[PDB]
Amino acid sequence: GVIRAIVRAGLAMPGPPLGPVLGQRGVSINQFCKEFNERTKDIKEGIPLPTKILVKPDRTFEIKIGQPTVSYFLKAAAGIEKGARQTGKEVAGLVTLKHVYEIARIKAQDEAFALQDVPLSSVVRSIIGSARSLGIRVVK
Amino acid sequence: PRFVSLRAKQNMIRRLEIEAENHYWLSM
Amino acid sequence: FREVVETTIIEGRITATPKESPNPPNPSGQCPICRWNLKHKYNYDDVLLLSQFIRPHGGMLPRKITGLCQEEHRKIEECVKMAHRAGLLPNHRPRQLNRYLTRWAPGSVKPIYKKGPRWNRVRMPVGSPLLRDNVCYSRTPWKLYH
Amino acid sequence: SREYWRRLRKQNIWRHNRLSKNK
Amino acid sequence: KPKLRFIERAPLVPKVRREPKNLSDIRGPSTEATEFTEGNFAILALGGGYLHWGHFEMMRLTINRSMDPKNMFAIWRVPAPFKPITRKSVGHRMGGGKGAIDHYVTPVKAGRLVVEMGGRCEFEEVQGFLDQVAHKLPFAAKAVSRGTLEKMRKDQEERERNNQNPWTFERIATANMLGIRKVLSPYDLTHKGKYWGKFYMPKRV
Amino acid sequence: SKAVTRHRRVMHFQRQKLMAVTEYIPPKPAIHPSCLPGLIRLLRREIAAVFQDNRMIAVCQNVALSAEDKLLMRHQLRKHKILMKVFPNQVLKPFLEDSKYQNLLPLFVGHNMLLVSEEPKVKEMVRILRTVPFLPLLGGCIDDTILSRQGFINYSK
Amino acid sequence: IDKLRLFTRGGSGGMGYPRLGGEGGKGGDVWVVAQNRMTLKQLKDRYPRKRFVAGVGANSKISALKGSKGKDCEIPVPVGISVTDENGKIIGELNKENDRILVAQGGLGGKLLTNFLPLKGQKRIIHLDLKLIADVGLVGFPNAGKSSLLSCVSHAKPAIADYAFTTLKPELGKIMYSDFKQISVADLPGLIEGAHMNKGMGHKFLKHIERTRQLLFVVDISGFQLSSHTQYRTAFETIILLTKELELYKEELQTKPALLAVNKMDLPDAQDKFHELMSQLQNPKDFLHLFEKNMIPERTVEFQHIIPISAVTGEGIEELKNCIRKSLDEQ
Amino acid sequence: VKQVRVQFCPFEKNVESTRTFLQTVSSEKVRSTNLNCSVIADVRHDGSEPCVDVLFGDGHRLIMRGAHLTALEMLTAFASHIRA
RNA sequence: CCCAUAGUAGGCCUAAAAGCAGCCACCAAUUAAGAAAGCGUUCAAGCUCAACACCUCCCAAACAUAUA
Repeated sequence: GVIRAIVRAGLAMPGPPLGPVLGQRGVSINQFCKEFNERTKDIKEGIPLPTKILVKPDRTFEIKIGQPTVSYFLKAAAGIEKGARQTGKEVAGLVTLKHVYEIARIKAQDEAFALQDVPLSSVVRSIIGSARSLGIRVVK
Repeated sequence: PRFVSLRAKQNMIRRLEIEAENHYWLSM
Repeated sequence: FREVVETTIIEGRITATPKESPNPPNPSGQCPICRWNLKHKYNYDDVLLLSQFIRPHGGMLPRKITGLCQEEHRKIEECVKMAHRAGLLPNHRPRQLNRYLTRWAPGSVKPIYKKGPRWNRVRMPVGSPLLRDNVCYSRTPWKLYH
Repeated sequence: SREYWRRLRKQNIWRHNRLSKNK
Repeated sequence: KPKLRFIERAPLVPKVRREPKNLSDIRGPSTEATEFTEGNFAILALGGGYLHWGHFEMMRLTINRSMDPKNMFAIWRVPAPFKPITRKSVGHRMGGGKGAIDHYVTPVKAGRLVVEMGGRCEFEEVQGFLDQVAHKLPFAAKAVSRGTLEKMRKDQEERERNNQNPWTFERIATANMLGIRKVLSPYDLTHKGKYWGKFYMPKRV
Repeated sequence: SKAVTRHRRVMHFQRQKLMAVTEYIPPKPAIHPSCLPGLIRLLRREIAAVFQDNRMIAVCQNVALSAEDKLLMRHQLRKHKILMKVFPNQVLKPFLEDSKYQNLLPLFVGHNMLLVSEEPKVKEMVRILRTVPFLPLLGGCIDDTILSRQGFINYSK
Repeated sequence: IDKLRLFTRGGSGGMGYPRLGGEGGKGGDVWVVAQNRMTLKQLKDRYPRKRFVAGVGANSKISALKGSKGKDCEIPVPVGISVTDENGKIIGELNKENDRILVAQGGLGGKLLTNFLPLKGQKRIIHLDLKLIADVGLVGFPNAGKSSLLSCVSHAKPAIADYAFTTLKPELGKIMYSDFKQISVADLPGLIEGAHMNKGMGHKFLKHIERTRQLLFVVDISGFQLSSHTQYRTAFETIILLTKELELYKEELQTKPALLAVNKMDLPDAQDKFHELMSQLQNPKDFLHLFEKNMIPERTVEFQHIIPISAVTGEGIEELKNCIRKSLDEQ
Repeated sequence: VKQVRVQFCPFEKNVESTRTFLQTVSSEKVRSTNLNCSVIADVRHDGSEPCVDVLFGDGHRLIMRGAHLTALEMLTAFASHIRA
């Protein structure tokens, strides 16, 4: 099977969101937490990062690390840990074109996110749509 | 309850056509 | 046509493909009967038309396999239903009361034991309902309830 | 344009989804 | 309010004078409330009659029993029971006129739309409830969407324009061809051979 | 009797008689019909532009590749410049007729995919077809010259 | 592990129909009695075959005799029973053994030509909630040794238990109260590893374990570097995460008699301050802060206490475990 | 059962049935249903082949030629040979 | 028949509610895939579908084929 984990970089082994989602396939929870912690230490911290987690029937793990969520990166760049209750009537934050372009470049740099479009205008439009889905207003 | 079969259709069709032709020649 | 030779070794070989007649005078029809100029004049006594659409064990042919129109394929199926029970199609065995054109199937037809009043009369099932517009050479109306 | 065609395809998809909503 | 309002048994203002029950108010295909009115699905009355507060209350109970107010809203287009149908004293001498009023009922002819339904819901999901209501309805009806009524009208127009008969009901009747005027109704020129008394024959092409 | 009671209302035999005279007969057919016999233009224009711009166009019958395999093939054809695309076969037949290509008409059949490029980079596709045992390269067209699977293999070698 | 809903049938009346005499049976009552783990020794918790009925009345006709009496029905449970009815609320509120709750309906007769009435037998809608598989559901952490901890803290060997559910039967472990009696606790179904530690032997089984009304949060009471886990999820961090999940799952359940299990105490000693850490985690608001007067980040401050596992020292750990078991069985 | 040769080359007239049989329900798309397949495509000419030659592990061997035989019939023959 | 990836485990509320617990926008990256339409899910994971590759003992007896 294929799982989709969004576990945080800081605390790899939580209670609610760690085991119940995809632990039933059969794997060592402590080993997976240690691998996630090592991957988080290899990268920057202070932001959640999605992982691929390649599981096998022979109980073999191949953890792959992409990048932080574009919504989470946009929230960190805007400076709001809490999003808008009603999008997008209440503009929680304002994102400039330079920060949006930097976030789009960071997202396209990752390979597990599979943002491998030839043009960067498509990635910029995708990041703009992701920001407009949240409470972020594009400036210029 | 009563039903009328194709016999009624043919004889009554003769009736209707007779009346129609009488109407037709009576228009001048 | 194809055969599956088995002995474990199993193979599929295409052998004895059938072919059509050389002179279709009714080309570019939509029913195969319309493709063969048989639009309304096929009858339940017809052995050849029966053989042209009966599977070797008596299976029903789908219209795509049959090449006939869906109304015509239903006509063919009803003709098959007429003819296999007619005792004229012994060529399709799976493993007495004589008949003439019994439509519905025997082993579930209830005994019609309450003959209704002549002003509200139910008659016996008579004839295949599919052939209501069959090509009639007669002037008598074609019966449905005898 | 391709964006207009994608929008029309999305509209048709939403229409068929709303049709299947009763099913 | 996405729910059906309650229909009272009689209005607050009563009917002081006695009145008769004319069958002509239900006879004939109705012209008013015949098409959809801010609705995409409804029940078109396939027959004439009178609906009281009992039939309206049964319909309202069946609607509010199975409806989603966030996706389906239903508004009763028919009025409340207003026509007074009376009943005399039990064990009274026969004849002799009419007594006090018994109960109110509003009369609806053939073709009237009963309850307009709308919102984020199609007629296919509510088709079962509408069919149960129509089988339990006071008069005969048919559950039709916004496009189903148009499909039926187009089919009827096609059937009318594809006629092959050498004689038609109007073709002998409006002509008064063969003395059927000895039996032809005075109002028969209006239904064109389609509405016979309390039954409605739309199936006649 | 009542005008409208529990029983149905009375119909005269004259009334039903004219009603049967009013049998609304539907149309009588003669031959019967049952037994008788914007995106596309834009896609065709894009296909013509891709065929004109690219020097080497290769047609493949590859359908065996999964979504991950298709993504890997797209990554390989993005690393070395080769535009991979697929359009309708009925549209491509009009496109082939407009482009005046005779040998590419019978090659385009079933599931297919075009790879149009200026620099020939079919060696990577050949290596991918070598790694996963399939042979989708058949009937290529490079520098206005129709080739075969053997010709494509010789060119890749 | 789930909750059971049964229909209870009692005695039914008799018949006649003699000129002298009269009717027969009466209507029995529905009794619910909770029993110890010895009731679970006989396999009668996988019983469910659409409930059970009771006897009916008699008539007698030779020569003028009346009939018999009705019959009452008693519904037993393997380990503990919480009894509710169709009124939307429970009358009896207990889970300890030897507790009985009764519902009465009867007074039967017979039809009409000597001494009159019409009816049939009586019934009631009973709801049995066992408050998890046995007494409480244990959700551990990725350091869990709850089976070995229960075996070390009790002289009674754990056995296999079952419950009246539509799913599989979870495993149960016996704990000692040091009072000539023993209590029981329940773990994850099949192989016990702990619900938080990525294991429930099934997704539906994980839902069944998470549906428990009384939850016990097992965690490592020792140091993170000295915990029997590699890599350990830290005692403070994993304890805070599990306690926050349990409290935010239901504020009423956090304010109810729920506890957290102190595990991995077989490495720790009397001087290891494992009991001190358990007390500091139980008396506080499941965080660093001990007491909050007005401004409290949690739903309720000064919550319940913690349960001991793999017992050590002599500062009342056995008494604390017995009190925790009594509070869990109190429900 | 075991590997299949699948002979197909652009020498004679191309067959759409053989191409459909090779590309679909024998190729890597069909490898999910038949996990132990190891299917390969052969470009060696045989002469009006459209072979889709399969050598089973039991020593069965299958030749279904194939130019006039449809893709559906060849796939059904392959399925019948697999089921045996 | 077939095919179903990705920003993404869309955001607020929510332990988590991942398209499917309640709301807001429903954009958008590939030829072409609804910020999700009937399932299933504690949450997930797994099914399809839309969009792309392909095209009182009933009571007549009876008979359909002979030119209104």
